[PDB]
Amino acid sequence: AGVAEFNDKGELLLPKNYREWVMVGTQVTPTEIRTVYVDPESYAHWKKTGEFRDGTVTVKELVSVGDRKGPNGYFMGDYIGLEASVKDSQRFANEPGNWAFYIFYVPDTPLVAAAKNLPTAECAACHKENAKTDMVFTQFYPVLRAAKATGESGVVA
Amino acid sequence: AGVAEFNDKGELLLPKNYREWVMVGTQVTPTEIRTVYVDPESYAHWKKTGEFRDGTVTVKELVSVGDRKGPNGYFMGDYIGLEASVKDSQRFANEPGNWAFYIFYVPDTPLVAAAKNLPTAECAACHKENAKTDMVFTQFYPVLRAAKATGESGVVA
Ligand code: HEC
Ligand code: HEC
Repeated sequence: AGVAEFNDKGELLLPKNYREWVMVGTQVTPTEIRTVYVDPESYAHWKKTGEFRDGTVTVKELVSVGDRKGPNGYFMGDYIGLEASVKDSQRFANEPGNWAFYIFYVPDTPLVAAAKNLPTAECAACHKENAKTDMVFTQFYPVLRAAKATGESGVVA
Repeated sequence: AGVAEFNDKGELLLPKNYREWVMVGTQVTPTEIRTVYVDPESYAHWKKTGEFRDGTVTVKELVSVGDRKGPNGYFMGDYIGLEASVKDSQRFANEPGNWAFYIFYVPDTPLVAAAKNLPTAECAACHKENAKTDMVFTQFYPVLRAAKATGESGVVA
């Protein structure tokens, strides 16, 4: 259905060019910035329906923080991690909300080309317990809010 | 050439669906988060050349900061401002680097549907004095760095 690619053993392959996807929110930990992307076709469907289609892929990219002085602030430093989630009613028929969760790398677990779906206690439990909308933390993603509430991807006069 | 649209009097119209463009960096002021977008065709050209094509449009979107407690962090709150820049060797033949700068709204100047190019002392002066690359602060935008240095829009194994 969606953009997710899996190898023969069912592991999720590193999404390609996900930084060209739709950035839906950015968060800061008071040390790290996190950037969240939704693949463009799933975002288009969201705009029309306020729902995550079957096949939806999200990516959370982790960065350290750079310090700017003049001409003061913080900015995205080095890439230090990458997580993803994939919704698939068929492939993940037996997972909560049909979502699978993945780590490609974090402060040292080295990068893998392909990732295995993680146990529910590790990832899905928190999401299904706390996320506003279908196991995604849309309460923190104002791009999605404006898209769902108004069909827009930007301010309109 | 590019995606910029101008009205009859030469004012820049609010870009449409710019939140679907390529987010190249996010910055935090220690109070505000700023999100920076480059239109997809100009980003594609950047990937191939490490240069900003004639017609390049950038957008800087300003947000207040929300506070997350559990299950601690900061996230993008309310939209509070929007600036843009446009490179055009023909239309802005007489501007530094051929870039024009714009405010659509900020903490109260109300939103305009169309914006007039701002004086160089107000905007272009700082950019041309301090920005790393052709009046854009690419020193702070790691998406562009990885795209220029490696042709990639994401981590590759
Ligand atoms: C962000 C996240 C995302 C982005 C998409 C989404 O579902 O919102 C993914 C793909 C992911 N994480 Fe999850 N996570 C939590 C919260 C509050 C946010 C948004 C706020 C922010 O980024 O600052 C998330 C919450 C939690 C959590 C609470 C105790 C747990 C244990 C996890 N997340 C665990 C995981 C994963 C296990 C390694 C994993 C692959 C995640 N999250 C993916
Ligand atoms: C960010 C900005 C952007 C994003 C594209 C880019 O050229 O990098 C635009 C379109 C824009 N501003 Fe500029 N600005 C400055 C810096 C350091 C950054 C990136 C870091 C961050 O966001 O935290 C910018 C610097 C300055 C500055 C230094 C004294 C001045 C006076 C300005 N900027 C002024 C303006 C504008 C006048 C109202 C205007 C429309 C801008 N910037 C647009």
